[PDB]
Amino acid sequence: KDQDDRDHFGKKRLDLAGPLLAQLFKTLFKKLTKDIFRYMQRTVELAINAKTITSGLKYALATGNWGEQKKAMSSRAGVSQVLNRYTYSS
Amino acid sequence: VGQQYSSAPLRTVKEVQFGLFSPEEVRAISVAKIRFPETMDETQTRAKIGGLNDPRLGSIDRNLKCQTCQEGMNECPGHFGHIDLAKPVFHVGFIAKIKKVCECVCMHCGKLLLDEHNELMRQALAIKDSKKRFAAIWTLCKTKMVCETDVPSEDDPTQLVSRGGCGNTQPTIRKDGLKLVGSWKDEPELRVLSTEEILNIFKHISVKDFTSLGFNEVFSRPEWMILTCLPVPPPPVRPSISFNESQRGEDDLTFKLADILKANISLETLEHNGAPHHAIEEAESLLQFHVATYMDNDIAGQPQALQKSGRPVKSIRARLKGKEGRIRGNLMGKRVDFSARTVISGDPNLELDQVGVPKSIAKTLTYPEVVTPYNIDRLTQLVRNGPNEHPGAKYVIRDSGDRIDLRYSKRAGDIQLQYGWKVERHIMDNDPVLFNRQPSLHKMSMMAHRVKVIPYSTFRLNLSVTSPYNADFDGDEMNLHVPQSEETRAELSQLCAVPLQIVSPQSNKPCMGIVQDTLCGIRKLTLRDTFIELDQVLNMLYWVPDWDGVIPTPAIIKPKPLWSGKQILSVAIPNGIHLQRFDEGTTLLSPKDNGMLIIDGQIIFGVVEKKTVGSSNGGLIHVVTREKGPQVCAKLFGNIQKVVNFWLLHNGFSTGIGDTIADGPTMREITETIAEAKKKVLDVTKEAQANLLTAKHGMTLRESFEDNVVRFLNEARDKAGRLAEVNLKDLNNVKQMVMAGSKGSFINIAQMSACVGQQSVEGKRIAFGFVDRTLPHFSKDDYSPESKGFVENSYLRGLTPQEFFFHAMGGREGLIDTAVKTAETGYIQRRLVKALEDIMVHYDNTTRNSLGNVIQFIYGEDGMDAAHIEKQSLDTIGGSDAAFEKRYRVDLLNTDHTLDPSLLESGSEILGDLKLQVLLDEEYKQLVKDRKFLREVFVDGEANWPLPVNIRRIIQNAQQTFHIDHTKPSDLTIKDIVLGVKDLQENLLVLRGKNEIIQNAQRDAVTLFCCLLRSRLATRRVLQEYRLTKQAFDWVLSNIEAQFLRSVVHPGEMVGVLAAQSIGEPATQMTLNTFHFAGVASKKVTSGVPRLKEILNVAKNMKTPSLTVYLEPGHAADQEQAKLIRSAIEHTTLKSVTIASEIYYDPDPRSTVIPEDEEIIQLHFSLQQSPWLLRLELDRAAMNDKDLTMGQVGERIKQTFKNDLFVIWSEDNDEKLIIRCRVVAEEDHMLKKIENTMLENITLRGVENIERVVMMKYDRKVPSPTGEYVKEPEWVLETDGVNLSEVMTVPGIDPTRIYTNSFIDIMEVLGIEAGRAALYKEVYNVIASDGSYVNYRHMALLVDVMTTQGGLTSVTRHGFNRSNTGALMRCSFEETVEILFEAGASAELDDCRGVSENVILGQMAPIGTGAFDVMIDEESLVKYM
Amino acid sequence: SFNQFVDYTLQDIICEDSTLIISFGKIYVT
Amino acid sequence: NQEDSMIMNQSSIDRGLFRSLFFRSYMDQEKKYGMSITETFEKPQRTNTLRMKHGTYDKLDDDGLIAPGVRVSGEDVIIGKTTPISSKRDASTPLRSTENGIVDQVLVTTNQDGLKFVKVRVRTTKIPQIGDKFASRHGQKGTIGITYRREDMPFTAEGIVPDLIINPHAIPSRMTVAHLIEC
Amino acid sequence: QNLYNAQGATIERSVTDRFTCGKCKEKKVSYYQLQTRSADEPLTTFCTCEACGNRWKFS
Amino acid sequence: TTFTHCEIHPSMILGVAASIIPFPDHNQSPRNTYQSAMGKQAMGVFLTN
Amino acid sequence: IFVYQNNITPSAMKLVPSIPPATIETFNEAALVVNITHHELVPKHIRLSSDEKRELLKRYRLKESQLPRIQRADPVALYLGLKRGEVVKIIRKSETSGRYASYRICM
Amino acid sequence: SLMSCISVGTDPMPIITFLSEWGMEPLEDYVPHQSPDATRVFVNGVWHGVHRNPARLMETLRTLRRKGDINPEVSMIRDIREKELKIFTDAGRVYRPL
Ligand SMILES: [Mg+2]
Ligand SMILES: [Zn+2]
Ligand SMILES: [Zn+2]
Ligand SMILES: [Zn+2]
Repeated sequence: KDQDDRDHFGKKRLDLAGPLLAQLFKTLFKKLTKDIFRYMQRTVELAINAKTITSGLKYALATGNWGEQKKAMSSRAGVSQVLNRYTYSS
Repeated sequence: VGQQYSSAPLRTVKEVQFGLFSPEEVRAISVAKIRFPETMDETQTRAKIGGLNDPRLGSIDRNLKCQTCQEGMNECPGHFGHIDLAKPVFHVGFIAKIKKVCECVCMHCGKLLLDEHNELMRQALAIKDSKKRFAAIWTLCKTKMVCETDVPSEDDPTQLVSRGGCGNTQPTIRKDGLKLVGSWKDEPELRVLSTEEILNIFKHISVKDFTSLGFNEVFSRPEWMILTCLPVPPPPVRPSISFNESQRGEDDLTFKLADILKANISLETLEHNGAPHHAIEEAESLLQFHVATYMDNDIAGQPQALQKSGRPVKSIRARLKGKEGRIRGNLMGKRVDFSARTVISGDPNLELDQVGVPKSIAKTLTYPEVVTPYNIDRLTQLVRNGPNEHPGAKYVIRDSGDRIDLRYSKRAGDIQLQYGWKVERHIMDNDPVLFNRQPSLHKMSMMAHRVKVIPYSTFRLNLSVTSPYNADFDGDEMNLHVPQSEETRAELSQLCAVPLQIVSPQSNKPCMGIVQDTLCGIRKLTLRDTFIELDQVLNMLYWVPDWDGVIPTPAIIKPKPLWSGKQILSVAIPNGIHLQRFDEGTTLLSPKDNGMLIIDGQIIFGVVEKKTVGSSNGGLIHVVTREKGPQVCAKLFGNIQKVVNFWLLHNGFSTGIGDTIADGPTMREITETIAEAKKKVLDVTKEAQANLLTAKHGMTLRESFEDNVVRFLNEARDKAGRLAEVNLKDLNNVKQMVMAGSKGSFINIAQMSACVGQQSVEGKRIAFGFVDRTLPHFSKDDYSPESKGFVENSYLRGLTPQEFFFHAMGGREGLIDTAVKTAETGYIQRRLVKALEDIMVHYDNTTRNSLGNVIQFIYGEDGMDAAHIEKQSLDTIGGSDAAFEKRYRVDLLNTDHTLDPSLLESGSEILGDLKLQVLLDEEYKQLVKDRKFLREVFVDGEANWPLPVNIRRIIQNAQQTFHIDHTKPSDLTIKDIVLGVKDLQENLLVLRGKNEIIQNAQRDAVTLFCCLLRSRLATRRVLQEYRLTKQAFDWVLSNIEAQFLRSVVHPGEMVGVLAAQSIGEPATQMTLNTFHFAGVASKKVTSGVPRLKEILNVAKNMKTPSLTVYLEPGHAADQEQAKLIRSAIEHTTLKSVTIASEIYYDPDPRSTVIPEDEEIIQLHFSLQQSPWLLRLELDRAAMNDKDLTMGQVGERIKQTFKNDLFVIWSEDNDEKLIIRCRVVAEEDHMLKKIENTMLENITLRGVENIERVVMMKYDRKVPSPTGEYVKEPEWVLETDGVNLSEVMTVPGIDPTRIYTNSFIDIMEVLGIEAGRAALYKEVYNVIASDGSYVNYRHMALLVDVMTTQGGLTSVTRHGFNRSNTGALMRCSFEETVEILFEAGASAELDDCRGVSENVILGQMAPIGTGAFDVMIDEESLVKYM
Repeated sequence: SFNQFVDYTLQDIICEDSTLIISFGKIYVT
Repeated sequence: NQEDSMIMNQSSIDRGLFRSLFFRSYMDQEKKYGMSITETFEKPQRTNTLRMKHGTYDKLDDDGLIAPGVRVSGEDVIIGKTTPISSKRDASTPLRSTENGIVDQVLVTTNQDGLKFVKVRVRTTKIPQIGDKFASRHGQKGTIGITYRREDMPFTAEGIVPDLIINPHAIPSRMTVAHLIEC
Repeated sequence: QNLYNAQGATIERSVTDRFTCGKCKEKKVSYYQLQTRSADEPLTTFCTCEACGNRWKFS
Repeated sequence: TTFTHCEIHPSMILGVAASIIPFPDHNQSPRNTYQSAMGKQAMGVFLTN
Repeated sequence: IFVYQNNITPSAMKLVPSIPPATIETFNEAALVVNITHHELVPKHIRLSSDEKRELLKRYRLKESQLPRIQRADPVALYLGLKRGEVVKIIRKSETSGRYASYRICM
Repeated sequence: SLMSCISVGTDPMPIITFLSEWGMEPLEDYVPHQSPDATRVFVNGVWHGVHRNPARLMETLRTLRRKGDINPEVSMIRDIREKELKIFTDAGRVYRPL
């Protein structure tokens, strides 16, 4: 058997809209869950900064820098562009 | 510049003395105590604290104040402030050396570790070159790890002498982060090396010890690599940015300093308070960190020292780092004022040298003119005209150095100009400008032009100057820079002017032609079948601006007087023009109207087109330019263009589908011509499915299959078209554009009207991405053409789904090796250039670089300027010893070998003279001595070469310029000819010197020429061939002496750069990663750009390391003699000849449990050991290919291990060859080590490394016994691995003609000089596979540059950019900051002689215009009144 | 792709390492 | 028409051929500062600061914007805005130094944080001029090199005349037969 | 068979009767086109005098 | 005689861009590759609002 | 001139530079098997008397270092046994001009 | 292209639980040589066992799809000459229509 043709389309996946967001929603939804903790772990005895998700998603679709904020370019530069309104076709 | 006069004297920079800041000076220079880290707010009060930035330094707020220095903001370079560090630090960049130095000296007493005593040392202490005398001394001390107290002197190794004391062991050292750690030994002792200590030691290093190590007692002691006082750069270095008021935005640098300052304080405060001993060194590192991360921020010690927000930070270094930064981004290339740029277009009405500028720009760009009596009138006029009417101005300036904004200034209309004032005026018609298109890699990418203000917003240029810029009008933006001085505009006028550029030095030929319409039309206008009547004939005549106003007498008169196209076009061709051509069927009556004759500027016969009027060598242009003057030439395009263009405008020209449809039958005739080519394939299809296909040298049956199919279909296309091409009448536009050559090739005809063709990917026609097939619309394993990618339809019928799709894959290819080629191309291009900058022909006619080092003692080894050269032929070389005599041989003593009196005047009164047959012979024995000389040089036999002075023409002129008649006899004394042609050479001086050495080099740089000369000015030639007369002759001699003298090179010409450009230009156009061989694997060789990369790089592991070896003299056509040596070279190993290895259990060494083996054994016993057998069957077929005999084989194996392993073996006659053997406490295990040791470390016949080798029948050309040059083929072997050193010392080869494409070796073996030879040879080829000529001299220079030095100096950061060349120059390439550091480190000193050196100091660099000084001879200034 | 992400996918993500040491039920998209 | 560049009949250029519209659109907001300090949309003038623009404010109304009909040009202002700093610093927005035209539509809206939000749209008309780029649908890009009129343009007995003239030399080597065939 | 296995593949190529050399002035030359320039100019076409050995470009 | 499936119409192997080119099956493959990079630089009616 | 066969003891070789003026050289056999200097590419070099050199310089305004160099260990440098300083006059064949002088100092 | 599209991502089990009830012999109890013509079945890159005579197992799935019982997106391939059954659900598979 010859080697495996790395460039056979049937083995190439095209991560579209959903999938992409999906990724984001996860990693994000977790930072929320690990912050919901910080409320209970201090309750010596309404704690949901929903902004986290909301802002995150913007940032991403905003720029295109998926993987997130902080001190890291971490993301794939170039996703999410500005639609072309040059012509209908285009 | 900078406004405001200053008593100060004005000088230039001559040297650049790089050094290092001694803390003492840092303070000295400093003006700011710089204590506080804050910026301003005197508790919010806006100003600046006597703390950071301005505790006197420069300022802001538009306030003079700068320590009274005033001058404020602009006109005041900040001043340096200092900032005392609490505890010494490392210098980020110098950590490297600070370490190594320690390794070179033991602490405590701090002294060298190897005196004059140790011998290996001395040999170092002598190398003058602080750069290596160091990395040497170090290589010798990184090892000594004990400060020896006593060592044996120069006498007895029994008596010990003492030097410096204390042997305290020296610690080995390793770099951890920004600190140095060393260990002492018995179970190490790891302690950190406190900077405070290192410093000390260094401080204690001796004077002679400094020096010995790469240092300097005055400008750079090592003790100064450790920072003690930090110089604080002033504002202009780290400028802020204000958003009016209350809004300040400071610079990164200002911040670090802050942090450095903060950090510093928090440290000091810890040594004057509760000092928790080792809790301090926890913040001492912080200092070190900042004080380090400030200069550099791109280290290996990860922490990027980010600045809140994730912003990296801008390390000082980060600023200089090449491209987009200080050195390469602001100095080597600046943005500039007085520049413009827009879309361009074509104007068939401008002159070549002109450039139509649109008004808009003219009114915006200003040339500062000086008010002078010559102009005052005209000048003031503009001033008045304002800056809105065109011919106007927009600023006036008085001696008081002050601007007058003519667009405002109440006194606008007023103003009385003044002698000595200036008037920045609008650019007006005819101002000299620097036009240009990017990218620029050609002298001809920036040529001066005559301005010509015009309407509409697009720069206008002449078509024929399109290629030099290589631009199209598809929206191509071009630039434009406007000169500023009078001398400046003169450098553009007298040097960079379009017409001055018509002949290209990197191809010794015209670089500007005649295109499209003009060209495509000048032909339609030429034809014999083209007649023009009165009315029009006139308008044309008129159109030509120099028309002597003489209606030329009509070619025809009879009933209706007409004129021929050729006739009037001729009006465009000046007088004194002469041009002979002869294409194919040409015969001074050329029926097909081929070739072309032009006399005294009149087309006598022949159709004009590309060949005649293009950028061809001996074309119309080439002539005119060399015959009349650059001027006359440019002016020529015009005329032609105008005349032609006009006629075309009225004859009209088109193109359409009708030009792509061919004669009905020629379509079918093609169809079947395709089908027939399908069976001729099908046949070879089954004939290969039935295993009846000769493998062929072509290797691999399959590989050999394709090469037949392809070759069959292509053969069909090309030819399928050859049908349409001939069926397309002489009235088919497409064909016409092709004939005239304006546009199109016959291919384009095929692919449109006949048939596209077979597509391809890496060579191998469309592959099988679809498991054993092409498209899912195909049946598995279909090798037919319609599936491997063959487009049968013509672009006219249109491809099919499949065709279309493959076709795609096929095209889309280029569009890729262009995306990658482009990536590396650029880099090459630059390096070359950055390597030969400083190389220019000096005044002695030498060719040196910024140092003084020669690199040619004569540019191109001939002192000729590329511009003046062409392919003339050396008649002397080619031809049989028979004809040569029948041509140059003159015997005055012989009825049949003397000049027939019907030629010479004094012909009959010669036949016999014995005093002349002394000369007449001296000549012959010379043309002869010549013939030999040449054949010893141009072995190939090649007679055509690039040589100054075209003598073929110089005579053609001499011909019809005196209207010489081939009837009456000459009048030349045979003494006249010979004795003159002899004096001629006496004057073709290239060098001049008053001494021998030089006057000898002269005769050399002249040689190759004269031979052509004498070849031409042969007494038998001069008279019987071209009837010259004393006059004509004496003329011909005159011009030659000049045309030659003019052909020389001008002591200035920056050839280095020229050379460079000329290789990279074509380098850029080279195809990438092609391999036309693929489809025949194993015959694969590296060619193209990746190769050229390989070169310039001076790479060891080349992809293809071949080496061609030729046989010994006689032994040539000896077919068999071939393999006889093949197998005498091609490395052969047992492993290659074996078919298996088996371990058996045979305990009876007197019988083998194996049947087939019996007979053997029996034989080795008629005429202790181990029971473990190892049997090796071998391949018969493999024992002949590379001759061999059982005996030999084993015989070797035996003398391989010797007496300690019993071996045996069948006989060359057994149907099964074999080799049995046993050993002699674990026998199996050891009998496997000997299983390998038997396959890979065992050689039989051959040389190592050299795998495969093969035979080839090359066509060599060689001296026939009769004299002629003939093809005497020879067999040769081409390696495929390389070890010259030894394949050379093999019998049968001619170790004189051996050659390895790996010049790297051919240099180690044969010796540098030959190396070069290879080098140059390799390079020439790379470039020559594209069919890209490049005048020797260039590559020559490049090559010479690489070599010289010693061996092979690469064209890369790792090479030429390390040389004895000054800083800044190297500073300007890949290693910038790094370089500088280790510059001020070793106290470098810069000549400031290298272009870059000056461009960086904005001074005039010694270059052509600057290769000399000018002066006023007051004494000659007097006699001039 | 979006539809899918919203309708299904969206829900699946929320339900995994959700529950803590508090749980998360269905999800609404206004 | 030589080397990738055509001759476009001016006459038809006038009859409307290839005329294009072009809308651009600036935008600004009244930035806010928690400690109550707001920018504003007024038509200021001197009064302490001096920090304004060279442009002619005189085209503004009183709300700090321009109104449709207006005809802007050089660096004229288009939006008036002031920031109170401790008091007249401009934050107005000029029409891009190189453009010019007619305002076309403006609009003030609120931005979540209750800020004033404006979007000015200046429209211009561009006519096929010489330097301008054109192309068919077979990578046959070219520019104009000059405009002629029915008089100068070549004509067909039928009477008709060309809107455009391309050079035949843009055919062979490029072998685009579909262009040729579309015709 | 071993002789055979010793000879170096022969690049076999066609010769067109409408293509000409600059030295050996003969109509026996081979060619192969590649896409050297961008998609706006197309087809470079390199020639090779299959008899005398010169090579060159057409654009 | 094994045809498992059939193609609706070949044209569908193209993308937006090309789909507009008339007779793309009559030009050097590269020409269509450029034209599908310019119809993007052209003008028209990108919507009607 | 000493001609070893397989090799010399590193203990041995370190005795050559111990008896000046006299000088010693060392060549392997497999080395001298073929005279490289006969090779198509290698062109004839030539030694120059300490005068023909003090001249070459003078007549070219050359500073010792500005001269093209040859490796002490350069095949031909050995074949003519040069010393740190001696200069060789490489005279080759040129397609520009039949002959072409050139030089090379010895580093 | 125009017609092309993309997988969205279906669910396995309704095909897994479907298979082992029509032939597939779970991998837990597999015995090599006992079954040489073993056309081991694959789904979304997993080996859920093998299955004897597959000729039918195939045209059963195909018509199971062509009715809408198995999402028309999902792809299943029979590599006869290698005795393998490739079934995919994966989200990201470009696919046309025929
Ligand atoms: Mg271009
Ligand atoms: Zn100052
Ligand atoms: Zn010591
Ligand atoms: Zn030829």
